[PDB]
Amino acid sequence: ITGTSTVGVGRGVLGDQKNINTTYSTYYYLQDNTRGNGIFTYDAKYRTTLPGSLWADADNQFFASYDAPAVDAHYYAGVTYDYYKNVHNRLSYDGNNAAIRSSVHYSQGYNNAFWNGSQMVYGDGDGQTFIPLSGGIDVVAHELTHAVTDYTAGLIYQNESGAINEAISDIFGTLVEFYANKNPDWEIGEDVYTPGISGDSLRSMSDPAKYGDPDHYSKRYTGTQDNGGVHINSGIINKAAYLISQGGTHYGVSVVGIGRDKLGKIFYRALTQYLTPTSNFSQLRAAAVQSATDLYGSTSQEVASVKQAFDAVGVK
Ligand SMILES: N[C@@H](CCCC[NH3+])C(=O)O
Ligand SMILES: [Ca+2]
Ligand SMILES: [Ca+2]
Ligand SMILES: [Ca+2]
Ligand SMILES: [Ca+2]
Ligand SMILES: [Zn+2]
Repeated sequence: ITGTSTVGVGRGVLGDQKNINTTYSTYYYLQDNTRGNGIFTYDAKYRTTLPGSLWADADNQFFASYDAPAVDAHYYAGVTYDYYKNVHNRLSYDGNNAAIRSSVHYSQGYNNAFWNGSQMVYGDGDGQTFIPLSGGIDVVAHELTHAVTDYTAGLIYQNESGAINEAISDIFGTLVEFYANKNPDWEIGEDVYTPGISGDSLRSMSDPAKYGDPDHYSKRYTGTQDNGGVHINSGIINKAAYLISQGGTHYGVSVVGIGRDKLGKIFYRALTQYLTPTSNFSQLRAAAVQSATDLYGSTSQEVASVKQAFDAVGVK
């Protein structure tokens, strides 16, 4: 809507207070005019029809329990926008400041979040497996990164290419979590997963096998569930990314870590310059090697550590 930009305040899913950019026109809308062509957050009102209604609030204060998922979806969309702008010089997910739209309160008891090709969609969870998914910055950044991927490499959501797609979203979801310095870790979804159980998460990049996901190519899933294991076999790439960043010895192969910043620069370059819709793990290796070569030189430590990491997870 057309109106005057302002700043509201609310509480997110985890009970934390934050300021959010809003727009005033009779109501205060969750419409952030300060980032690209806008960040818009919608109420899906527990239905599956999208996007729903642009979130309208009478007083610019968002402390109602119903408000919490919208505050975080709106806020963390902004953070993710900031990350891509400031770190990678990318304007929104299409590189041309496309409006970012999110809908919360999608369906009833819905334990997922997704980028549907036009917008982000967040369920509220069933209260036991998940709480509202937008409360996880790595979730929001995971989904918004699918938008980046779909606009750039275009990795299809099947088989190894889909696992790369999912891994990229976990990687950048984690890099955004670190960028926001909000209890950062190499776990995915810990903030909104199983409120009854502390210390777990949906996926682990540091040790994917913690939750039965593969951490070596020899353990990759070859069946047809999950579009050929796109959320399963991502663990192989997540581990490699984790090793590039943090280093370590994995199945007897030692990796000198080069840090998060360089991991992000390498994978962003691989994503936007070298990967294609049907890239597989081996091509991801080549793309990451070439990106590190581009940025740091063929004889650099960075290239060596990328090689070592993929060697460690069995991706030749
Ligand atoms: N986003 C992943 C994991 C979430 C599972 C929620 N039931 C998937 O769709 O499989
Ligand atoms: Ca209000
Ligand atoms: Ca965390
Ligand atoms: Ca995390
Ligand atoms: Ca938990
Ligand atoms: Zn995903």
